[PDB]
Amino acid sequence: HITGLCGKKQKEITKAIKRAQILGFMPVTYKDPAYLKDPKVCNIKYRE
Amino acid sequence: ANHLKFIARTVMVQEGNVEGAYRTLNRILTMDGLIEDIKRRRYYEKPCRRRQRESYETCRRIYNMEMARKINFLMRKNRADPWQGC
Amino acid sequence: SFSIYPPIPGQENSLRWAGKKFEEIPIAHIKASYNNTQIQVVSAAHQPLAHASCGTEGFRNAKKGTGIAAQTAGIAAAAKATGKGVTHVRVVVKGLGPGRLSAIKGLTMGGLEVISITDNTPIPHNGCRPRKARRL
Amino acid sequence: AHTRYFKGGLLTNAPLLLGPGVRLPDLIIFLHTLNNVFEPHVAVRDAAKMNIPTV
Amino acid sequence: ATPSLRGRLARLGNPRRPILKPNKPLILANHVGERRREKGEATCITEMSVMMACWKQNEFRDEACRKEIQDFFDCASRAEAARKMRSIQENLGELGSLPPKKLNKLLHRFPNKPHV
Amino acid sequence: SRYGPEYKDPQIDKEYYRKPLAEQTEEEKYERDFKKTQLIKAAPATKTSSVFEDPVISKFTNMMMKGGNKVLARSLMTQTLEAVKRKQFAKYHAASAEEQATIERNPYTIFHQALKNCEPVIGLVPILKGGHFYQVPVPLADRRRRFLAMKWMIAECREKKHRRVLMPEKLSQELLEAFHNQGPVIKRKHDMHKMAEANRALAHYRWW
RNA sequence: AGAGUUAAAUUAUAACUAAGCUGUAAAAAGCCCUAGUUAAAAUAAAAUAACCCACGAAAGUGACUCUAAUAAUCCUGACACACGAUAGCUAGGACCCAAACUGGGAUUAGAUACCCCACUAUGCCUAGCCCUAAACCCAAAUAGUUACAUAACAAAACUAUUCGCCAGAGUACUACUCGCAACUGCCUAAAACUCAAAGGACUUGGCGGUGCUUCACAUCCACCUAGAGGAGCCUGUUCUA
Ligand SMILES: [Mg+2]
Ligand SMILES: [Mg+2]
Ligand SMILES: [Mg+2]
Ligand SMILES: [Mg+2]
Ligand SMILES: [Mg+2]
Ligand SMILES: [Mg+2]
Ligand SMILES: [Mg+2]
Ligand SMILES: [Mg+2]
Ligand SMILES: [Mg+2]
Ligand SMILES: [Mg+2]
Ligand SMILES: [Mg+2]
Ligand SMILES: [Mg+2]
Ligand SMILES: [Mg+2]
Ligand SMILES: [Mg+2]
Ligand SMILES: [Mg+2]
Ligand SMILES: [Mg+2]
Ligand SMILES: [Mg+2]
Ligand SMILES: [Mg+2]
Ligand SMILES: [Mg+2]
Ligand SMILES: [Mg+2]
Ligand SMILES: [Mg+2]
Ligand SMILES: [Mg+2]
Ligand SMILES: [Mg+2]
Ligand SMILES: [Mg+2]
Ligand SMILES: [Mg+2]
Ligand SMILES: [Mg+2]
Ligand SMILES: [Mg+2]
Ligand SMILES: [Mg+2]
Ligand SMILES: [Mg+2]
Ligand SMILES: [Mg+2]
Ligand SMILES: [Mg+2]
Ligand SMILES: [Mg+2]
Ligand SMILES: [Mg+2]
Ligand SMILES: [Mg+2]
Ligand SMILES: [Mg+2]
Ligand SMILES: [Mg+2]
Ligand SMILES: [Mg+2]
Ligand SMILES: [Mg+2]
Ligand SMILES: [Mg+2]
Ligand SMILES: [Mg+2]
Ligand SMILES: [Mg+2]
Ligand SMILES: [Mg+2]
Ligand SMILES: [Mg+2]
Ligand SMILES: [Mg+2]
Ligand SMILES: [Mg+2]
Repeated sequence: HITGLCGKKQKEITKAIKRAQILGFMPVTYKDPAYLKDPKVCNIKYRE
Repeated sequence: ANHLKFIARTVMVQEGNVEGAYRTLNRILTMDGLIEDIKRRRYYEKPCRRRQRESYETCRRIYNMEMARKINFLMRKNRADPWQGC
Repeated sequence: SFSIYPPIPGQENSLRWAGKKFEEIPIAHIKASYNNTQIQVVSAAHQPLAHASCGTEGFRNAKKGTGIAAQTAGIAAAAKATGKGVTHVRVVVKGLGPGRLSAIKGLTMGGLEVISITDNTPIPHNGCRPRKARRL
Repeated sequence: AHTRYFKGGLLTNAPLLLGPGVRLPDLIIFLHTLNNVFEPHVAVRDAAKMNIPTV
Repeated sequence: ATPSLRGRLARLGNPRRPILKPNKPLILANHVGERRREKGEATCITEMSVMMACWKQNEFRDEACRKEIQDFFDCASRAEAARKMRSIQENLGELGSLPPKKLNKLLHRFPNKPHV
Repeated sequence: SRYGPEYKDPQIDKEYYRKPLAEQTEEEKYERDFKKTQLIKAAPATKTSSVFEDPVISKFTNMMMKGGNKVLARSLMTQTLEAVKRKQFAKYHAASAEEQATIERNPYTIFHQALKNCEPVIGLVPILKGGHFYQVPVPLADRRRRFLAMKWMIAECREKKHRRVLMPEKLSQELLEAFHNQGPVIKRKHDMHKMAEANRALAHYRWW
């Protein structure tokens, strides 16, 4: 409901996130600082 | 604990107002359903007791979305009526 | 684009309170438990400069859980920390409890400054089995 | 013409509603088969019950 | 987006096995849930314990501190004004939505059809 | 309550009516007042437009009454204002010029200063939780506390004087000792505040 | 089904700091070889993704990677054959956490419980059993159709081919039998006796120490005033006389 992807692409995104985390490509507990300023895909507005 | 500290769930005050900051924070942790999970992991819940909660929550969200939906779709006809006292 | 909250460990950013980098500013560890709140202000080098509890504050088994006692440990903690010369604090709140907001305003109320608020709450990704729920 | 809220027993119970004895419409004509809650309008069923033709 | 109602429930046609077990049938009900009245907090506590500090240090002479007291009574007056205003505030609703009555006439204009 | 809801209260003050021409919203207000055909209450017999009545004195007087005697209470109040007045004369004529600048010989401002000083700031209400009654700190509205002070004064001087001691004398004593904060009335006020502090945590029990 | 791997947490155990820490509606007990912070393996368990609806015959299966791998040119089918959650048994390991039990503490007329504190078998791995669940989606399998049609409710109503099962209620997941690595077990399963019912759904009330809204105006709480219950005496009951 946020990303807005098909089932396939969501599942691949997720399997991918996990696989990037345990092998050591990506941090688990936060977004990497470098990428905080990237383009914004999602529909979440945190700050109001 | 093995990740770099202070990068996780951090918000820094701007213009010295602490209260509003803590508010933004709690809004976040609530956005992700972290508060929920904390209050939930205070105690255990057996798996049965869990699937019950799941289904209930889902039915409730369906009814909600639907209700909100008929509400907002009907929002047009709530204006002052044309034909009154025919 | 002003005051983006997460200052990076990289040196790309220069912002100084009391001249010190964000990394040099002494921490305040606030544990808020359903039954208690205890504040410890520590150096960036992790040597404790202050410790104050609701039970070290003059309260007892029940009311020590309350928010009044949280702002109360807040003030005396901020004063014993002030005496050793700490102006600023970046805060980390361990636990979701009665004394969270109360002690966090209670620090600034005892004449201490707050800059960062982060949350370190234990969040099992499914580690240990928590104790049984209570009605049973 | 009856264009208005339709009192439930109008055709079914005429003598009490309309008068001590009364003659009833020989022909009903509907410009809509619905009432504002989108149900079949009563008078369909009622006329049908009352041996009256309807157009 | 609405969570799919496809294949979830237990029916005689269903090849799969139940996802959702509904407590009550899922139908949009004609009425709407009424306004849920909010609870109260403990108001003015800050000036309360501020003045408690003021008294435990001053040996309980009120004359020693005029200020804490006055801010405490200004706070109590703010809370009373807040209670009267929250009583006459019934026009509140959700502010951008409608009060439950108007919703209910609105829906009893366009009901949902279980029957026929 | 022989009056319907229709009957508005009498405004007994002479000064409001005598000087109408400088106020716009007030001219509008008492115009809307008497133009509406408002049935207006018969003004009370106890209240008078007299320049010598203080509704504070009025209510302490009333609160001191027993049975149907307005007379006996009006007299005991006369004798108390009298005892305070003449006693302040006795303290004034035995003193030195500095203290002849300091001392207050007005029993009226001594009364208002005896009640303003005796007034407890917070007061306790019992709340039932988990089967226990806790006394919790409550912020109080002005009038309740006014009542509190007056009642305490009356109660004390009815209670703790010896049988030869007259009422107005004792009340003059406690009025004067309340002026300077050293009488048992402010002791009750201070025990109110001490008990208000010991339990202050429980103020989180307060839902209003 | 293997083989390897570990992200957050927890804990050993050290170093600083504080004397308290834990716990409930409220308290005690308990621990102060305790708590906070900083460090850290082993075991266990697998946030979020999931508002998804895949896989497996069912039980089941949602941390990571790879190897092996999902019967049948496909109707039905047993007491035969192979499976089967939890708990349980046997032997060998494991033990952060949880926890029957037991022991303290409260709660109480009592509390063998609800509430707190410990702590064990026990959940975990390897081999072997035990073969039971509300093992339920209480809806048999395989073709079909939406034609006829509403006992009631609920998952609308039916044909066709099957296989399993049901002859009042108890007695009874019982007594006897047979078989089974069980020997307080499982399976299969009666009768004497007793009753005139037992049951499914439903309707109206009444009630609910259920939830929600709005109230009580001398009225429940908060608040105001004056009394009763103690004394003498008047008068009415109740016992004795
Ligand atoms: Mg650590
Ligand atoms: Mg780790
Ligand atoms: Mg969820
Ligand atoms: Mg999980
Ligand atoms: Mg049970
Ligand atoms: Mg399947
Ligand atoms: Mg149900
Ligand atoms: Mg294995
Ligand atoms: Mg540790
Ligand atoms: Mg509690
Ligand atoms: Mg003890
Ligand atoms: Mg989930
Ligand atoms: Mg599923
Ligand atoms: Mg293969
Ligand atoms: Mg196959
Ligand atoms: Mg098949
Ligand atoms: Mg077959
Ligand atoms: Mg088994
Ligand atoms: Mg076992
Ligand atoms: Mg063993
Ligand atoms: Mg063990
Ligand atoms: Mg070990
Ligand atoms: Mg343990
Ligand atoms: Mg016991
Ligand atoms: Mg009892
Ligand atoms: Mg109970
Ligand atoms: Mg242990
Ligand atoms: Mg197992
Ligand atoms: Mg099952
Ligand atoms: Mg079921
Ligand atoms: Mg199932
Ligand atoms: Mg069955
Ligand atoms: Mg049955
Ligand atoms: Mg079959
Ligand atoms: Mg057919
Ligand atoms: Mg019927
Ligand atoms: Mg039989
Ligand atoms: Mg059985
Ligand atoms: Mg048997
Ligand atoms: Mg056999
Ligand atoms: Mg009464
Ligand atoms: Mg009553
Ligand atoms: Mg009496
Ligand atoms: Mg008596
Ligand atoms: Mg007799």
